[PDB]
Amino acid sequence: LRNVTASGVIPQISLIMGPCAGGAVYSPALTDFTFMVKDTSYLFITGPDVVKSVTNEDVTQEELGGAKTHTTMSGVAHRAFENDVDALCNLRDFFNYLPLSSQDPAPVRECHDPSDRLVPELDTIVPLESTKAYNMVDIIHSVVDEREFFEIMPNYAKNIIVGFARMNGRTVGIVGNQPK
Amino acid sequence: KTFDKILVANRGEIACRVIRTCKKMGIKTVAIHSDVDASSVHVKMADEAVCVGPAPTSKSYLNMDAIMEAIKKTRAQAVHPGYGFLSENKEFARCLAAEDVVFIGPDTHAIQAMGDKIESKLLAKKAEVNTIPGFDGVVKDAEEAVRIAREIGYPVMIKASAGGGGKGMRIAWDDEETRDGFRLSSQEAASSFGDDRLLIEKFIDNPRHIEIQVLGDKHGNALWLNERECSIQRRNQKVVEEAPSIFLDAETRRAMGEQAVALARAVKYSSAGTVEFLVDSKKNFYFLEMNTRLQVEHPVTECITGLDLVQEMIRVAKGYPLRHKQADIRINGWAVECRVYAEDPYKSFGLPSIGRLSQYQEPLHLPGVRVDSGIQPGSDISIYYDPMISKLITYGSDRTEALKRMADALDNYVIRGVTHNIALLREVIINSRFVKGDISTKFLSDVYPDGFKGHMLTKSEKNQLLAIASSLFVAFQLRAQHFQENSRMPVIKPDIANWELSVKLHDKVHTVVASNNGSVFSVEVDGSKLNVTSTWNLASPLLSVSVDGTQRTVQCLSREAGGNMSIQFLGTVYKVNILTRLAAELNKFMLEKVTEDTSSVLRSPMPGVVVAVSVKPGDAVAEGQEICVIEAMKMQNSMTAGKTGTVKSVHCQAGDTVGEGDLLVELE
Repeated sequence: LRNVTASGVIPQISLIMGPCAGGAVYSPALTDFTFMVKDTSYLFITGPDVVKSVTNEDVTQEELGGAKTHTTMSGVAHRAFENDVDALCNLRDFFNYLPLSSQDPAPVRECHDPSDRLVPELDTIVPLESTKAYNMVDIIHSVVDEREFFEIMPNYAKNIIVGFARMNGRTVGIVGNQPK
Repeated sequence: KTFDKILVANRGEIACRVIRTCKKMGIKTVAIHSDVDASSVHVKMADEAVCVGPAPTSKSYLNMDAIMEAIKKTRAQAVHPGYGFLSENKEFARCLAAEDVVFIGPDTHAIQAMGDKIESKLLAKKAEVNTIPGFDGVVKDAEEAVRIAREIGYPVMIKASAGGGGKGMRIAWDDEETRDGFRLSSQEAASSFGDDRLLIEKFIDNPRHIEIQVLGDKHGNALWLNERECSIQRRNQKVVEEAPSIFLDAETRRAMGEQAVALARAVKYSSAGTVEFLVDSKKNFYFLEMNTRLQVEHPVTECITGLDLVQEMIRVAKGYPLRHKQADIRINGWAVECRVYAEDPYKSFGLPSIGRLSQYQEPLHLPGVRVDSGIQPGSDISIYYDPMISKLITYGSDRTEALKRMADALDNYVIRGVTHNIALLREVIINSRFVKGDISTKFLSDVYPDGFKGHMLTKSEKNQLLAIASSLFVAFQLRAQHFQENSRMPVIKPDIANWELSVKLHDKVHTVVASNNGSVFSVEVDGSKLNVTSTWNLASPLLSVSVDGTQRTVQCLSREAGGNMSIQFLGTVYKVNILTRLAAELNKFMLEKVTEDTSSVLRSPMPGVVVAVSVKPGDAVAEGQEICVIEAMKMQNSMTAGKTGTVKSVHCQAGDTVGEGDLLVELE
């Protein structure tokens, strides 16, 4: 009830850093972003013991609810980090993008990257041949402040790119196609 | 006065050089390009351009018939091919002259005259240069090997009458090992390729490669310019040259300059070219070869002679005499040039890389620096062309000023998107043997006998790098705390008195404590006090810092939340992992998991039909190299290699249909 009531009022970020089973698995489904830790975290409703008892299929813990599955195939986890220390270091930097409440404007932070500089690197990225693909990420990185881009779900639905960045100090969200 | 329109038959910085000179002269310049070079710099700088052909040079820059069509289509009057492609192609010059188009470069007589080694040696004998005699006969006896050497000279080489690769070769100086070397080769060589006939000739020790440039005149005149020292090289290609050598005094320069002219005036070389000499440790100069074409080492002599070689070549081709006399040619200072390639210097000294350029900034704000480049940001470098990025030229009044300015230009020279060779250039120019001048044509092979490793830091340099890396780390952490004022939720700046960091370099973990006092960070690195002062503009690719009065320029190439930071320091990229004291103490509890590098196994990322395979087993593969091309849903998808190696097997061929995950090619 609190997780639903808070939606659209304050952002809710969940990082899973271990096993998760039973009813606990639904709070990350109510929060705004879910992150995991590679090969350390799991997210499943029932364990492999129940699965084998119900249906005649064999599965292990990493296959049933591992971080790799949820970031690559089910589309549940937004990003997995290598270990506990790196996960919290990246979480602090992610935190700096978001407002404290929906009543606040997007955060604006000191920026040294001139807002009026040209980017000649863009003029020749897109090929003239219609059947030649190119990497959209080169455009995203060259536009955003100081070439810093926070990519969400890098390994799921690779044909569309979403993430956070800053332009002239202000947090923006970026969505684009990936012709590659 | 001069030509109205000149066509250039080349690409890149050499085409740019001609375009700039023509514009200075008021001459319209026509460029040619391939389909992939259509956006290159020289195409945009030229006044008119014609597309000749596709990406491979054999069909675009060596296609003389398509070029002839472009020459007449634009009503060009003269052609300047630069170097490389068709500069020595006689059939091109013949069919070009047949159409009364002025060719800028050698005529076909000079190209054929030096076509082979026999005519070149005969010219050196006639022009009277050197070409030291050997033994015009076969040595058969045990005493002939020494008796003949006694008549001609001292350092004597014994080699097979025909063959190579150590086919009984030995180096001898005195008579005892000359006799021994011959009889060993004459009795064992018969067991290799069935031939035991030995010849003797004369050799030199620690050679230096020295060039002298000559400007020919159609009226019979010819002048010689200051020499070039070209000893720093890899894979028989030069990388660093110096103009005002060091191995010559005023008399030697005149003596050798006159001989280089004697060669040019005896074949009537009414063009610009180069004569190559080898000098031994005793300052004895021997003829090596005569070159007919503007060299790639012509932008370093100009900085001390004050000439413009392209401007002069165009007037001579029009029919004007040389504008100078020999008494006016002098050394006005010193100039050194470094060639920058898109190559990995670690992989057997210069393995080509493939890629696109994302950041590029030439050091043109520094004094005495001239950058001659054919690229612009958003340029691609590919396997079809020699991976040249630029030639960096630095000059000064003395030898130390030109070298110091070169060191500065290299650290302020931003190349990102490809692998480059700046680390190698930055270390060689500061090598104690290079500064003193004890350089031979095999210099790099003795300095780096196990390959290039990178710049090695000393005690004071490690402390400066740790102080810079730690202060920059904190500078980012402080910038992160400066928010606009939120009237609803006031932000309170953490009152951090000291930053206690654990800084991991190669295999050591150092203790660094930093504090901020405005623009200066007071940093203690394992008990050593350093003060790092800067403006700390975190967006610029070039960060200028002052560490205890020492001026440094560094580049931050990457930064991660996990503490990883890549800093280029003195040309070499160092990987430093900066954790806070707390993170470092807890990080010891993390499992040291080991993963697998699966970059040699190339699988299909997408179902569809394979339409091209660029390889067969044994083919060399660079990182980023296209291997296979799969086309599904009206879209050509290139599959590239993630590893430098060779192909072991091609598992799917063109015409085969593959699914997701199927194995296409296997690399070593």
